Parts: sequence; C-alpha cells; structure tokens
Amino acid sequence: NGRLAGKRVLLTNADAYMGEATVQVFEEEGAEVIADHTDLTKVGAAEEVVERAGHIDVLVANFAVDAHFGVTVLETDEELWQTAYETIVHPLHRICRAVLPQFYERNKGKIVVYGSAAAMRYQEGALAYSTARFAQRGYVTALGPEAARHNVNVNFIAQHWTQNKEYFWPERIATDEFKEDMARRVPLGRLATAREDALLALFLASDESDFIVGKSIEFDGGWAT
Amino acid sequence: GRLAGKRVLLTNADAYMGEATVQVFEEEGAEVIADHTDLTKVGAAEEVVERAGHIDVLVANFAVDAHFGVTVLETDEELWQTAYETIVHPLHRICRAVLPQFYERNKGKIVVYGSAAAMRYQEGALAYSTARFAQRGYVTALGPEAARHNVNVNFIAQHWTQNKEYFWPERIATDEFKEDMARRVPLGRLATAREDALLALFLASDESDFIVGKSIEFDGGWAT
Amino acid sequence: NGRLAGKRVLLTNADAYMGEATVQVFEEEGAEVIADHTDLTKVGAAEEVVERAGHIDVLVANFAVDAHFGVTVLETDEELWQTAYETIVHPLHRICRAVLPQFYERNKGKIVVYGSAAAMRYQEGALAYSTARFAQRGYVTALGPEAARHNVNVNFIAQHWTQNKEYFWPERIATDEFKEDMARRVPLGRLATAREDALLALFLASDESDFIVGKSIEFDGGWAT
Amino acid sequence: GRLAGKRVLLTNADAYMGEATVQVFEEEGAEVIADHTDLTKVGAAEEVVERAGHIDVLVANFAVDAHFGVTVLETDEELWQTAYETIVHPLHRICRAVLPQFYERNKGKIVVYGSAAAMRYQEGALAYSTARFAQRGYVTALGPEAARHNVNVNFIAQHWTQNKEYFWPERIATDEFKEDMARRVPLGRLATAREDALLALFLASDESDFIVGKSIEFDGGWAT
Ligand SMILES: [Cl-]
Ligand SMILES: [Cl-]
Ligand SMILES: [Cl-]
Ligand SMILES: [Cl-]
Repeated sequence: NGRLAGKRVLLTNADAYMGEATVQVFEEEGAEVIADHTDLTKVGAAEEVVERAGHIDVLVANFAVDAHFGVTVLETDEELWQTAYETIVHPLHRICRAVLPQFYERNKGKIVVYGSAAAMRYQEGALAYSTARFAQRGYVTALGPEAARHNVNVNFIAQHWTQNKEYFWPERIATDEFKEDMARRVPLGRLATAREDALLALFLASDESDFIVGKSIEFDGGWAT
Repeated sequence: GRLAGKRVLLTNADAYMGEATVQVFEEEGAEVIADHTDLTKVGAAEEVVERAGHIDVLVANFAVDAHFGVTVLETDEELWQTAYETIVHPLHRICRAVLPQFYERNKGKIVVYGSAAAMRYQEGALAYSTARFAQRGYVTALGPEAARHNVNVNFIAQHWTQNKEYFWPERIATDEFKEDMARRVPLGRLATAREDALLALFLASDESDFIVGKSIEFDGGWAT
Repeated sequence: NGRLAGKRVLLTNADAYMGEATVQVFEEEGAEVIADHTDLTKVGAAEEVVERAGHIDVLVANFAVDAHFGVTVLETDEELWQTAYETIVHPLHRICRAVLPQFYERNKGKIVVYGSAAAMRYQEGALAYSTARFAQRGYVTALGPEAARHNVNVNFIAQHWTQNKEYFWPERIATDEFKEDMARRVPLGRLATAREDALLALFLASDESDFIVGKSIEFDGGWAT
Repeated sequence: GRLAGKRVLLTNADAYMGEATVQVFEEEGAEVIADHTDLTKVGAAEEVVERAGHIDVLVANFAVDAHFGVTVLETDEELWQTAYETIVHPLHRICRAVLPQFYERNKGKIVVYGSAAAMRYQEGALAYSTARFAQRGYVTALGPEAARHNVNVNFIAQHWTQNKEYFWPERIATDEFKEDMARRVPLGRLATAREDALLALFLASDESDFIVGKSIEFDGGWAT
C-alpha cells in the first residue's frame, strides 16, 4: 500500500500556495485529502471545518500572504502589517487548536506547516511577511514539544525558491534578473518543484517521521546554509 | 561615560527591564527619555518621537503576561491576540517612527529586550513564545535593511532575569523553582536586571556598530 | 518500485552505530548496499574502499566513537581528545573526498552523515566527543553548498535518544538518570528505534530530497527544540 | 578601567586579533600577558600558565590560513590536519591549563576569537570552516560545564574584520573586493580590529557574567 494508506488529511486553503501538489502527492500515497477552502481569518471557522471533516489523522497548515517584495520598513503601513498576521499567524493557532482534541484523545496526530525560510534568515524586502513567518515558526517550536507528550508531531517546512503562484509565479521566474539572482544565492542553482515540497510534507505527515518534533526543516536549495 | 551626549528613548519605562536601563544608561552619561505611553494605540509612537526630539538610541522594552502553565487548548482567542497587541505590533510602530531621523544622519541604535523563548522551547508559555519569535523575526528582517544606513538593530534573548513580569519575588522561592533553575541554568542563578542593562548598554553604545540583526542569548547558559 | 530501486549505497562501518538498520531499510527499498567494515582511520583506506566498490550512488557516512560520558574537561587528556577526531572527523573528509569525483562526473550524488544532537546543543559530560560531532556538522555545512553546485546532496542527521549500542546500551537505559531525562528532557518520552532513523536517512538518500542541501536535521524526539 | 586589576593571558599575541586585544585591554586597566608560545606542542600550555601565574582572563587567539578557493577535492591530508593542529587541539590544551585556577577561585573568563564560518557556509574555506566549527563546539560543550564554577566561556564568530590572516591590506584594497563586500555585508564595511577587541572586552569583563557558552556573530550582518 501507499505511505498514507488509510489516512485522512485536512488541507487548509487547498487552492492556494502548496495545496495542489499536496493533493497530488498525498492522494497517490493512499490518503483521503479533505481539500478545504474556508477563510480561517473568521473567528469560529476553524472549529466548524474540523467538525465537518470528521476523523483527521493529518493537518496540513497551508497559509500564504503577499510578501510585498521590495516594500521597505517605512512603507510597511499598519494595514500591510496587520494583514500578514491576520492571514498566516492567527489562523494557524485556530486550526491547530481545533484539531488537537481528537489527536489527544487518540494519542496520535500529525501537523505539517508550510512555512518559509524567511523565518530562518534575512530575506531582503519582505519585512512584515518575514516576521509573520517567524511567528509561525515559533508556534511550531513552542507547540511541538507540548504536543509530543501526546504523541503528536508538529513540524515546519522553511521553504524558499519553490514554485508557487504567491512567490515564484511563472512571469517572475522568467526574467534574466531573477535567474542571475537565483544562481548567486541558491547553491543547487534551480527552483524546487511543488511536488518536491509535497514529498517533504509527505515524509513529515507519514508515520516514518514520528521522532521529528517541533523542527524547522530548511527546504531551500541550500540558501540558508 | 560610554553614552556621553546620547539621548535614549525608552518605552514602557516602568515595566520589564526599564528601571535598570535608566540606572545603567544615566550612569554612562545618557539622557534617558523614560516614556510611559501605551504604544498599542495607533499613532502614539509618532507622537512620542516628535515630542522626544533628537533620539540616538531606542530601547524597545515591551512585556506581556506569559500565562505560565496555560496549554494550547486553553489559549483562547483573547489571550492569543493580547500577546501580539502588547509586544509585537507596537515594536514595528515605534521602530518605524524613529528610523527616519536615523536615516537622515546615517546613524542609529535599536535594542530590543526580548526572550529566550524566541530561541528555544520554553514550557507552558505558548502564545507568549510565538510573540517573542515575531519580535526576533522583526530584528532579523529589519537588521540588515537598517544596517545599510549604519543603524544597528539587535535582540536580547533573555531568560532567568530579575523582573516583575516573569521572575517576581514570590515565584522564585518555590521548591519547584529552585531545582528547576539548578537543573536547567548552568550558571545556577538569576541575572540581575543591571546585568541585562549592561548588555543593552554595549549594544546601544558605539562599541557595537558591527553587530547587526543579532539575537544575543542572555540566559545563564539555558539555551546553550 | 522501491524508493532506492537501482541504487548502490556505500555504507561505512556497517556493523556499528546505525549501520544494521540502514542495511535492512535500504535493501527493503531496492538498494544494493555495499556494507564496508574497513578501518578508515588509516590514510589511504578510503580511496581503496571506493575504488573496490565500483559504481556508488549514495554514501552513508556512519561513524561513532566512545563519548566518554562523565569525563571532565580536566580529565580529557591528549589521547582521548585525539581519538575522537581520528575516529569520526578525519575519516569523514577522506571518504567523502574519495566518493565525490564520480558524483561530480555524473552531476549526481547523495551523502548522508549519521551525526549527533551534540553537534547542535550542549550535551552533558561528553566534551571531546561533542566537539568532534560539531566538526562533522561543520563538514556538512561547508561541503553541502559546494557539492550542491554539482547536484550532490550532503546532509547531517543530528540524532539523540536513538537505539544504538554505543550510546544507549542496556545499563544506561536502566539508570535513574536516563529515566529522569525521558520524563523531563525528551518531549516524545521514548527512544527512537533504529528503523526510524534509517527512514530519515532513506528520505535523504532518495531522489525525493534533492532540494535538501547541507542541512542538520534534528532527530531527537524534541530534545533540542 | 573596565578590566582594572585584571591579568589577561593572550595566546599568539602577534597573530590574528592579538595586537588590538593588547591595545584595548591595556586601555581598560588590564595587565596583558602577550604570549608567543607554540601551543601545538604537547606540554607547552601548562608551562605558559605556570609562568603567567594568576590569570583572570584567557583570550584564546588562534588562526590558520583559510586557503581561500581550495575545493573539497584539493583539500589534501596535510591541509586538513594543519587546520586542526593549528586552531583546534591547542584550544583545549590552553583552556585545560587555565581552568584549574579558575576552579579554585570559582571565577574565570575565556574568550575565543573564532569565525562566522563556524555558523554558516563560507565559500571556498572547507577545512578552515570545519576547524572553526570544532572551536564553536568546544565553547558550546565546555561553556555549561565551566559555568557550574562561575567561569564564562564564549565564542566570537567574526568575519569581515581587518587582520593579516583573512583581510590583509593588499586583499581589501582592490575594487573587486570592495564590490563583493558591499553585496555580502549589510553594514557595507569591514570591522576594525579594535571593534572586535571591544566585543572581547565586554565578554572578558565582569559586565558579561550571565553569558555562557554563546556564539556572538561579529560580521556586519553577513550571517543574519
Ligand atoms: Cl517558496
Ligand atoms: Cl527574563
Ligand atoms: Cl543517538
Ligand atoms: Cl575575520
């Protein structure tokens, strides 16, 4: 059988960010993927999504927001700042808090967060976004060891240079300027495919990774090494 | 003195590490503007800076109840939001307010009193830890941007340091606390608030211009 | 349809440390495992092993030495200090330098190092050993991005609380101090089995992990989180 | 002075960051024992300490040619061994020699001039990086052990700092160097040797007793 045989996976914002490749990889490995499209910025929405989903073995916390490439600290206004937190930080705790009771009842569970390498090292021109990804990384760091006492794994994929619409859309990655910047800063010298990212998520969602607790795994071609 | 002629803007001066900052920095010749304005209000940071006038050093001193022992399932919406409202959003407001004059002079200093809960897992302090992580991320992301203007932004990742918010005199006398500290703090003691302010003094002084966007662990070895 | 189908894996010190589970897990996924038992502390031995081996797709750098638990800084004499470096540091460069030419020729390769969480954070009473593991972590950090330009992945497993004879022999597990660490310092509250560690190595040796470059992956039940 | 009445043992005082250490530490009242002994020799460290007598601070100043540009395939046995022989094994010899008197007094200070190559990938410096990582590991592992005796051991992870071994005048004078440096260093300049010594001064002073087994990145933001 497949590496997620029998498992049911709740995927947030399934059309956005890394959702499409998650569905493809996880379904090929036998999982039933609940592809949710609910806006989890609404208070109370997370508990409703979880109640409607039924039995959940794996939560894939898939959240993204415009990074506002090139916007400076002085141009990072109140609304831009707040929107980073409203979009990817507060919903992360809402959805995790909603799924953890059934994980705790069964003394088993899996949470995979698609995050950012901007939560690990300086990424130029993405200030509010970086701080919000740091907050996500902190949530995994703080919740991870707490949830591990209930045999629940929580882990953070610190991705960069990976194909997606929000940060590496086809038009952006085609220019000469982008290509020279990627060759300078990415040791592997290429972008990751979305599938490669979902293959790491697959490892972290599977029962092959039970000993990995509260970790940030840098998925960035060597950028932050 | 090591801060001779310098003017220092200190937020929430009666809270957290404020008192020791005044004492140490004034000892070294600084004029310390001991502000007590609530920076959770939009617009307050700009008014504080305009009234302060010339600022050489910003000490970003923010604290919030960590709610020690509260689990993930009991971290409700209001507790979570209050952590960010109290120590995260105001940090960008006050830094964004001081940077313009630093950029005109191509010189500035920002020191953030943070937490070692932004570096490693600290039991029973969930929302608080994530808010300190956000502050650490602000220093990590702003640091290299501001350094192009010769402005230093750095983060003190403190733990086991005397203060009212986290190590108030009652809590440090329990049996569980003393052997907690003995087991997990290699140095075997709490830091004085003065010792913390002496690190902030180094990072606020012109002896530390090459330190950019760094998290300095001030924890008696806890996170080593 | 094994995840290492068609691959040939050179495993050092194959009976020691993490070698036996590596053989079992990798062979179940279709790999041919060249299980070497050569003493690589001897200059020249690494190139001779690699020449004899023929075509290599994956190097598993499996090195261990007595940690000398409880030996203090003042009791760490010249011989004990040198032996840590001779046993797990110098051989690591020799065997990697020996394998890299054929990886570079094919613009493809995989190196997985079984290291230690002592390379990440303070571990009580294992001084010379910790510094030698830090040196191994440094080797992965420094080599990783250099080798990635040739599409070669080099990664470090920073393990702790994992089944092996060298560090978790039966009498240690029976001590009050170990039980205290499992209650207080290991969030998951158990040892990993060697299988689980080999499953992380399998991921890092497979073509599912080509975007992972020069990383230290903490395999420690949450201990360093 | 901030080191008034202190005696400081400085290794390899002619090399690396030694000259700036002498200048800054003597300005602050220290007596600096400027040792030039070859500590790759077994037995030498204990004789250095015996001759020095009472030591309050050890500044572990070790350097070796980084062999910039030499690839993994050209890092031969001799190049590799020389890195460890020059900056790794002597570090334990000299710390082991000074710790006994620190332990009698329950007080001591060790500052290691290391490298930011012990923190993140530095291109073209393979053997050197791994040897600096080993130094960082020594501080990380010894720090908490020594802190039990109120001894501080800390690591300066420096880069882009003026010295003869890595950033010598002829190397840093060219336009190619200055252009590459402006791209990789957020602060956009090299540090002076004195600035590095001012960090060592803080870590050697009694203002830094709560800092235990830490790596402080001294690199203008390079590794941030
Ligand atoms: Cl990405
Ligand atoms: Cl504190
Ligand atoms: Cl282990
Ligand atoms: Cl340097």
